[PDB]
Amino acid sequence: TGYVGLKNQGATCYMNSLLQTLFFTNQLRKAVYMMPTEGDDSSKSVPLALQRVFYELQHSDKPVGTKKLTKSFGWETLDSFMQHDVQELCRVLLDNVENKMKGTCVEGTIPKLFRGKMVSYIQCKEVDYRSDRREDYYDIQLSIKGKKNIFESFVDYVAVEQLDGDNKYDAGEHGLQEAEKGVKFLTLPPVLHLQLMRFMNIKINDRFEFPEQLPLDEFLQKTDPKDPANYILHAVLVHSGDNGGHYVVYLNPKGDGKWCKFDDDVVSRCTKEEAIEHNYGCTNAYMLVYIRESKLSEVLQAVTDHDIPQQLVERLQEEKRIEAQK
Ligand SMILES: CN1C(=O)CC[C@H](C(=O)N2CCC(O)(Cn3cnc4ccccc4c3=O)CC2)[C@H]1c1ccccc1
Repeated sequence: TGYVGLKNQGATCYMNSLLQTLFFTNQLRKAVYMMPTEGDDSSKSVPLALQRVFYELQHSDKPVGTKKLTKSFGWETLDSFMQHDVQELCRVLLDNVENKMKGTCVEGTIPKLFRGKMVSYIQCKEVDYRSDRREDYYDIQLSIKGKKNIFESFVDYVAVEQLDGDNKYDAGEHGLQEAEKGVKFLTLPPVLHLQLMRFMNIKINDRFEFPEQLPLDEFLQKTDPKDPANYILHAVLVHSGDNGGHYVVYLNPKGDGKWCKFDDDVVSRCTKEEAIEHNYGCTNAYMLVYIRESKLSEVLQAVTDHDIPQQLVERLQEEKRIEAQK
């Protein structure tokens, strides 16, 4: 295919799979390329290290290396990747970029793409007291045990939990109260990152199905008729084994349904079934990326070589020059 892969270089684990996921989030990729890293240190700037890994995956006829990126955000102990989990690596990457874009023509791009909003609420049954606290979110964590498919997870996720018995709610002035607490989606981000809670640690390999096409209007408190909350499957992040483990990701970068498996240094076309149903559950998904139907075409906009400023290309090329002292 057109696509190049990332070298295996450590217990980097899910890093390689997550790098491809962010790379084919094209609208991100092009914003990342607009960051002004011109004056930045070549060895300890994460923004500059995302630019290079992105640049390389757009230009490299050979597998791309990530040693410099690893070294930039400094996860360099023996259990650095073992100890953390996927959302965490992405928050380190996205928060670096988000901050680096502030005061550029591409400010707010990370929140625009990834940020949804949520209300968490507790209501006393017996007495008149109610707490409501809005929340932003960049990623949602879905429960998997006792759930057969994503819809049950989402249903479980908006479930009303009962605060009764010894587990009653402390309602301040009103004493210990019988109460209902739960969560509601006020909005859903153009790009929807979901984590399946398979680690409880131990790895549950149970059966859990997710759709090619994911309609989530019934989870919104207010359904927009003009922009219905329908999602398209984009990446399927895969682990096989335990403690043991291999990582790969499945992508259809264009949103079109022509899938490839991204297995580090090698990239290969595959069936939808390999990417979707074959990861339902030792080879199973732990993270899903979905793009909203209305926003598919902006997010997966075309990326030309000219979309990279030549100041950057010169810097990077220069770097490549020295390094090439073989
Ligand atoms: C087997 N195994 C190890 O030996 C070491 C860590 C390893 C791992 O790569 N992880 C990244 C992906 C995950 O982050 C998914 N996830 C995300 N958020 C969660 C929030 C709350 C509750 C659970 C979760 C959760 O499981 C897990 C940790 C883990 C693993 C476990 C399940 C699948 C694949 C690999």
